[PDB]
Amino acid sequence: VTGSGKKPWRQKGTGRARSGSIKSPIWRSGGVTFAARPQDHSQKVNKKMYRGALKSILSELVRQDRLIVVEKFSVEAPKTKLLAQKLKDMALEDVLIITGELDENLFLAARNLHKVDVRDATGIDPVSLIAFDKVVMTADAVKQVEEMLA
Amino acid sequence: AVQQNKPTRSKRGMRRSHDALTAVTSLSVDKTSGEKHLRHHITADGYYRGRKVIAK
Amino acid sequence: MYAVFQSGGKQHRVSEGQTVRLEKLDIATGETVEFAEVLMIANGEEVKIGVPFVDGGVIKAEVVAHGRGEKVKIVKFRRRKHYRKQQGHRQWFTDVKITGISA
Amino acid sequence: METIAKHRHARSSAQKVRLVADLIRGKKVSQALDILTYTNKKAAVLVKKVLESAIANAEHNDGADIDDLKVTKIFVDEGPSMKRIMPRAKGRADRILKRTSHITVVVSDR
Amino acid sequence: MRLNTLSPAEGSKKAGKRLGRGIGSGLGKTGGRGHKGQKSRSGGGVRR
Amino acid sequence: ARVKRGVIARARHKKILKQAKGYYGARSRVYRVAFQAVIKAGQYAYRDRRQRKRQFRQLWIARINAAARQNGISYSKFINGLKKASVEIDRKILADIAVFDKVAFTALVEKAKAALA
Amino acid sequence: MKTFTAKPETVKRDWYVVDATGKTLGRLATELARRLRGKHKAEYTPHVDTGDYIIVLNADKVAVTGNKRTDKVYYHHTGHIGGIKQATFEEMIARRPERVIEIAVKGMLPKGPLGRAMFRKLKVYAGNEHNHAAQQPQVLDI
RNA sequence: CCCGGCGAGGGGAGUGAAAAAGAACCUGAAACCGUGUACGUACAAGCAGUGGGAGCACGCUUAGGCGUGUGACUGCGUACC
RNA sequence: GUAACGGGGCUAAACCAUGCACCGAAGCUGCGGCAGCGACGCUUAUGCGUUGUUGGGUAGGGGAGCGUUCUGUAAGCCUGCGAAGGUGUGCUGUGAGGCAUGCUGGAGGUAUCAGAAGUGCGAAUGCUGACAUAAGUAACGAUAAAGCGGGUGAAAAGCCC
Repeated sequence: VTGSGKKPWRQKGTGRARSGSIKSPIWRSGGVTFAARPQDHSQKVNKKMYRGALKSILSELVRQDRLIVVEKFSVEAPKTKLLAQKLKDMALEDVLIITGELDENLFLAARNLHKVDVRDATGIDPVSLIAFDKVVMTADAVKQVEEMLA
Repeated sequence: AVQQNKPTRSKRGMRRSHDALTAVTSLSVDKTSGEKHLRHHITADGYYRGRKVIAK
Repeated sequence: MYAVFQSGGKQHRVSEGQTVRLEKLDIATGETVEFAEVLMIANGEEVKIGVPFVDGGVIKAEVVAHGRGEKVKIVKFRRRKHYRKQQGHRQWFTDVKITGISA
Repeated sequence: METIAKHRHARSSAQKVRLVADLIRGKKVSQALDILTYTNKKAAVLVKKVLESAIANAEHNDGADIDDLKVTKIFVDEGPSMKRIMPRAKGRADRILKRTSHITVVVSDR
Repeated sequence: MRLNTLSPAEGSKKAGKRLGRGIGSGLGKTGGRGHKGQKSRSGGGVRR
Repeated sequence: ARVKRGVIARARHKKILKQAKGYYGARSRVYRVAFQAVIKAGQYAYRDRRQRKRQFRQLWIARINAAARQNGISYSKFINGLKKASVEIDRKILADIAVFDKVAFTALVEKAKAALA
Repeated sequence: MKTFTAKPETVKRDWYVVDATGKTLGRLATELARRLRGKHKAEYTPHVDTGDYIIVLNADKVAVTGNKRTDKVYYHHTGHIGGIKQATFEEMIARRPERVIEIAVKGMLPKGPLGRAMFRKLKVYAGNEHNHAAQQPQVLDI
């Protein structure tokens, strides 16, 4: 609150309120006493702890049998209707696509698909990985996620 | 003076109830006209025992 | 004939055909109530008896409703100490209906 | 058969209408109208135009015949009040509240 | 989906006092600071 | 997060003011007085859980007294007589024969009077 | 279980006549007061006033007994003049005789509302000038 | 189309899914004042509440001792922060 | 203004001496519910049965739960085939709370579980609005007052003539 430090004042002890300030938060409206500050809650993240939750969910993903792990899954082009027809052949729906090579013909695909997302395996995102119906995977990606967890 | 507290609404009603407008004990119409009356006064057209009043 | 029997730590008078309430029983609606702990039966005239739980007496009954009552509220409060607390309670009961009291 | 006339936003305090309004309440239309022509008060002319509009719409329109018509309700409600500051001595700056009325008349044969 | 099924370790979450919420609440008025004196009042005065 | 504040209290209010149905003036239409009334209410109701019982128990003594006094014994002598006579749990709410059909009650009184020392 | 309680309609009341010429003030007063509530009989209710309809036949010849008499002066201050004002018990029995017994039972009944409700069943009149032949009064000795 | 101050306001007839969306028009509390109904108030008394309760209207009382709302009378009884 | 038994009343209904009775508190106890935890029995990873001292409580600590705004699963799925909001009642839990439902309403809503917070007002002789209160009480501004006939007008003690 700006544009005045004035005290409305004219003493206290006259059958009324302190009338305290023209910038006070309590002054009907225009600024309140505990209104929000910028929040940045990110930490160090302890590496042995991080990698050890990812081992817990990576075992569970096998215990719930969701990792298909298609050998060299790819499309000819970054056209949504082709990638989507590939997944229909593979009889898959509403899936997390993991590229193993960050290849631009798969990375620029799939945008039109309602419940599909494409990410690279390098430091694979664990909040995404518990969502989605299946994990499409490549075997080259399964190799580089085990080395990040080694 | 002043007062102790804000007063109940039943109090406001009692104080104005006896001061309220009082009955006419029905009304009159004329013996002598198709004019309506006012009782034991004379109408705007003068009918009661004739003559004239209110030549306005 | 009107009669008295004991419901627990409290004693209860009842008549024939009279439906009465007492502190909750295990006994259910479809089961039999019978009371050997009758303290007197008031007969045709006043009885002169000493020893209660009269052996030559029973009240036989049956349950007609098992429920829980209305909600009473409990206030614990102290001015000047800023002390206010509340509890609820409903209390369980059983209705029995008395057909019994032998002649 | 029933007809409503209202005068909303009318120039009256409501306590002074209700004095007059309650008088001709339940009176039947013709006795009520006689009583009203010879009441001088500002309240009685305000009510007159609305009592007549009620009676007049019974003599026409969705109504038919008036001989068995009676004025079942005559009542008054809070209309929107306008607030003004009255200038006065030693720099006193008090409120005068300018009341209006919502006048509801109902006539029916019912 | 496996999402949304995670939880704290037993007893790990202390939660902390909010203060000032309700009056039949035990916590409320005063703050866990009692009557009068510098430590009931807003943050000021003496150096460490 | 702008939180509204007061959509939780609207319900606490409507609980108080519903309990405060039947009450005089401001108590049934102002939360502030309703709230006050409701709190005194439960102090009296929780008092009266125990107290109602003590209060009727006096009438219980007093109806037994008047039967007994008509039967030529005083109440305190009848209850000490009834105690000296053998066992019986009894109860003060028993004697419907105190107020009405008063031909009876005579056997308990003769028993007690006999047993007295 | 629940208790039974009285209702206004069931009350018997009946009319009792107290000869008072053999009696003395306070033993007449507290018995009358006992009966004027109904606490001699079974009430079994907190809220209905039962009692008898009570005639004192006379009470013009009521002794107060003993030396309390010559200092019994019935204190009041209705609103005027410096001083207490007074009347000896003897003026109060010899002239308008009702009042000695009247303000003797008055203080034996509780507070406001119940104490007015208990009182209005009693009559004394002046003394030995009763009109209560036709009801067939039930005699009562104290 | 009706009353009217050359006015205000509302109804009548017609529009719309809806005007119980009629123009200050979104759905709509609480204070606020007024209308409408039941029951109560002239043995009448102080935190206005609690404990007991005639009576009376309404629910076919599912007539089976009940629900609802109120209540003459009357034990007890000193607000909250 | 009794008003120094609490008051009435009492010259035994007193007091004293001796002794007996009764009533009288969440006490003391039985009944039915419940809180947390020790002893013991089944016998354990977690628990359940029996029994039990215990459970008035501020300052103040300590653990849990609830709603209000908001996030994620929720790119899915319910919805004019009746969503949010308003309100009276019943039912229901220790309470916070929850659920059912007639009236209303004409589009939005949603668990489970965890998490972020501008997180519940009733007080600040606190700030704003709508609007009460004393009250239909007080007010008619130097009393340079006013009358009566006609008239603009439905209407005039204040206007025009």
